[PDB]
Amino acid sequence: RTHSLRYFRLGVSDPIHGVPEFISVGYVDSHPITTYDSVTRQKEPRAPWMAENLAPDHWERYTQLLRGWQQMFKVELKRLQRHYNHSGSHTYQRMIGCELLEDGSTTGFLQYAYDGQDFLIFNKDTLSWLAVDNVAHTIKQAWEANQHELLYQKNWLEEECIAWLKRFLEYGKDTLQRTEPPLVRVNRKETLFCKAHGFYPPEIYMTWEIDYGDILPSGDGTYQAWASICHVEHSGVHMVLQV
Amino acid sequence: EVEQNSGPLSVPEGAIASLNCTYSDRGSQSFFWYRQYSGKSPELIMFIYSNGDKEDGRFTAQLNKASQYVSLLIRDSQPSDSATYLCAVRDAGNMLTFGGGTRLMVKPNIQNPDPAVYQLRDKSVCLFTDFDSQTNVSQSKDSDVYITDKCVLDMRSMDFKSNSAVAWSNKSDFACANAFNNSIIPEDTFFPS
Amino acid sequence: SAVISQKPSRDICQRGTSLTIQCQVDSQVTMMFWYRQQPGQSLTLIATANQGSEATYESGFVIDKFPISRPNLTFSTLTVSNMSPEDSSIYLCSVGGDSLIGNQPQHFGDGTRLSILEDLKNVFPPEVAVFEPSEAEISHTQKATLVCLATGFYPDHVELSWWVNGKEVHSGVCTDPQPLKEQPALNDSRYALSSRLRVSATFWQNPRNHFRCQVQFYGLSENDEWTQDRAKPVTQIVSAEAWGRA
Amino acid sequence: MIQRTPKIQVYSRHPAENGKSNFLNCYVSGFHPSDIEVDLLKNGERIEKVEHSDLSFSKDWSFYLLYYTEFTPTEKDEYACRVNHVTLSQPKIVKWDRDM
Ligand SMILES: *[C@@H](C)/C=N/c1c(NC[C@H](O)[C@H](O)[C@H](O)CO)[nH]c(=O)[nH]c1=O
Ligand SMILES: [Br-]
Ligand SMILES: [Cl-]
Ligand SMILES: [Cl-]
Ligand code: NA
Repeated sequence: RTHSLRYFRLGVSDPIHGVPEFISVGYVDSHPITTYDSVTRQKEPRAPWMAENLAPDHWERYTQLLRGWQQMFKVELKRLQRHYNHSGSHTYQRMIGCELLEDGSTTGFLQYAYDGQDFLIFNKDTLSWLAVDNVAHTIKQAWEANQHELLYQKNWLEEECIAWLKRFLEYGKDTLQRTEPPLVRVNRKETLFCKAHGFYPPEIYMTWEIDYGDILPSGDGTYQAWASICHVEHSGVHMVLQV
Repeated sequence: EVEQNSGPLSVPEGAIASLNCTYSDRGSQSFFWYRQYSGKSPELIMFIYSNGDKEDGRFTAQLNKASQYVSLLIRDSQPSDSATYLCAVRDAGNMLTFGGGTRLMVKPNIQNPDPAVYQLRDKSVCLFTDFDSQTNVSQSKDSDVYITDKCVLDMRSMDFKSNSAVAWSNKSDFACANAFNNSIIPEDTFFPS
Repeated sequence: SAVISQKPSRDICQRGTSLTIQCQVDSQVTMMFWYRQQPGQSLTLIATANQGSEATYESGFVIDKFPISRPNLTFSTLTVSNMSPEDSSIYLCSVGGDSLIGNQPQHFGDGTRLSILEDLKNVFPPEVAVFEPSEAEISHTQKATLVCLATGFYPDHVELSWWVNGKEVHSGVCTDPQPLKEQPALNDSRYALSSRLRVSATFWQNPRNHFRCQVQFYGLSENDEWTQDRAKPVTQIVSAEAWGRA
Repeated sequence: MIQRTPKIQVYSRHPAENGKSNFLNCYVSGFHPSDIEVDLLKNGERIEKVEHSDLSFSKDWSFYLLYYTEFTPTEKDEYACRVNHVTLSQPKIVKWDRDM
């Protein structure tokens, strides 16, 4: 099993009524753990095990950083909209994070997107940015001309993210590392149906043109899926069900 | 957390000067070295993120995150490097914690010393110069006589350097022969007429 | 990378008044900090400038003493309210964090040197005198060393420079790093400062060479009132010149 | 400027049996931009006690949401999910195909 920590940022320029101008949500694996937006202007816990293990100085410090991060996202979104010569509402998104593999190896990723398409993609193993056009190339040169920015990001991806990931995994060990077996059943619908539900983690392999169903959230922390046309693997446990 | 540096440090010219710094927070990530001359602001000279050495010109930054000490090596140090060097450490919250600083004094190399006390006119001023960096100037015993500290002037065109100290007074009994009598000057100091 | 401009460079103020100093950055950077530092002493963090809200103050510094306002990421002010001589220091503006060119390390401005006096009636410009080199030194070393004395100035807002033939020189010059109290027993004692210029004997033996010691003094300004029975000790340049001889 | 139409999937938390309390889920995913409104319908009428999750984020820069409500299934009642998005000229209604 691989575990991952990542944070998003969502910036909407000139938002319609109701939509926040800035949103930042953090996840461990499939679980929201932190949240922040331009309306509350506060970093708040999104899982109970986060609020029990993080002292108030944690939320106070990263709220201050997030207030700065919100301001720069407004600034960076303005720079894009004056390089593309764009008017109206536009989107700017960010995703940084890391993964901790089963064998102990780690991966690190950071990328930005403008209006829903890949804009800038970082390579921490070469200290370079993969730009998607000339506007992104301009920003790529500004960042690559700053060694501190390159070393700073590489450090967070390889060192601090993995440290936070392990710290969060201990905080929510009861929830993130649990295993619930799927409840598998077969149905003979007509117009054959190996339906399973109530399992966690959502990584599940089902087999027998074979039609598959999405792994959807049930709403109580478990997931559900099906396979149409039975073998089911989940957390290294294989189940067989006959006709 | 806390950052701990030393106080006053003296290093011979041309030799390697080593400023060491320790910190308490194990979760700290980045480590910065600042240089600050007496009347100026701190100036960042380099930084280091990962274990090992990092060279930039004559500077070398060493980080040992396991033992939690950061060092700055100034190879072939010269009197230009005489300043206060600040150790700064950044934590997870990207907050920077500063040390008390270590003042570095790089004593110049006086190849051919010639200690002497001269008198100059437009009061009147005595000049004790051309002494080697091992001799120290001590503040005068009397308040009517004023004595400065040793000063290193560099004639860069001539590749020459000389230590010097100035003593002046408004007292009538003051003379250059008795100006620096509270400091241990060389025996062979030249006291001309 | 980010250029930090502090205003004013220096100021001499009376006890019981307030002074607002500010910090302007040429670019937008997330984090901004205010420090104070005595010359030759340690760098002390006063507070963290928060954009659009009150500052986060360190232990000992309270908001009513040092109000800090930050309307945007490039501008912030620090006010020293009800000034006392104990508040005399060099106040530094720092900036670091994310920007349009990436995460920058913390950099410092040139600071504001603040000197709060009990009264402004004891501000004095320096007396500058130059002393021609010793004839014995010229024979013994084939070198000539001039010495300049700046005496009797208060406070110690001075910059001493040497000018030969009209150009400022820096080689062969050594000035005392900090001034000297002419009587350390006094609190508001006047200062002295010495500097020397060493030059080849042939250069000094040229009667066409002109040597000048310049002491830039920073005193009262035009807005400061002056009611004393003497010349107003304003910011002025005091110099002492000397010519070569054979 | 990218636009992606939402993917609507209506389902139940548990295998639905008439007379047993359950949760009706509507999972809207894979759309762009984020501005979207979702309503749950019991025989055409908008249910008001309909909680949801906060707007979530995917790796491909699309967004997804989960709308749910407490309900009991019967043989006569029909439930459906109604979504409006910039990619839709009219709100799209997806009925709940009971697992039967
Ligand atoms: C509190 C734990 C919230 N953190 C948070 C982060 N943390 C990531 C990292 O500090 C930052 O992204 C650096 O700039 C990476 O180069 N990131 C984020 O976007 N939102 C958060 O709420
Ligand atoms: Br580094
Ligand atoms: Cl701004
Ligand atoms: Cl930041
Ligand atoms: Na000449």
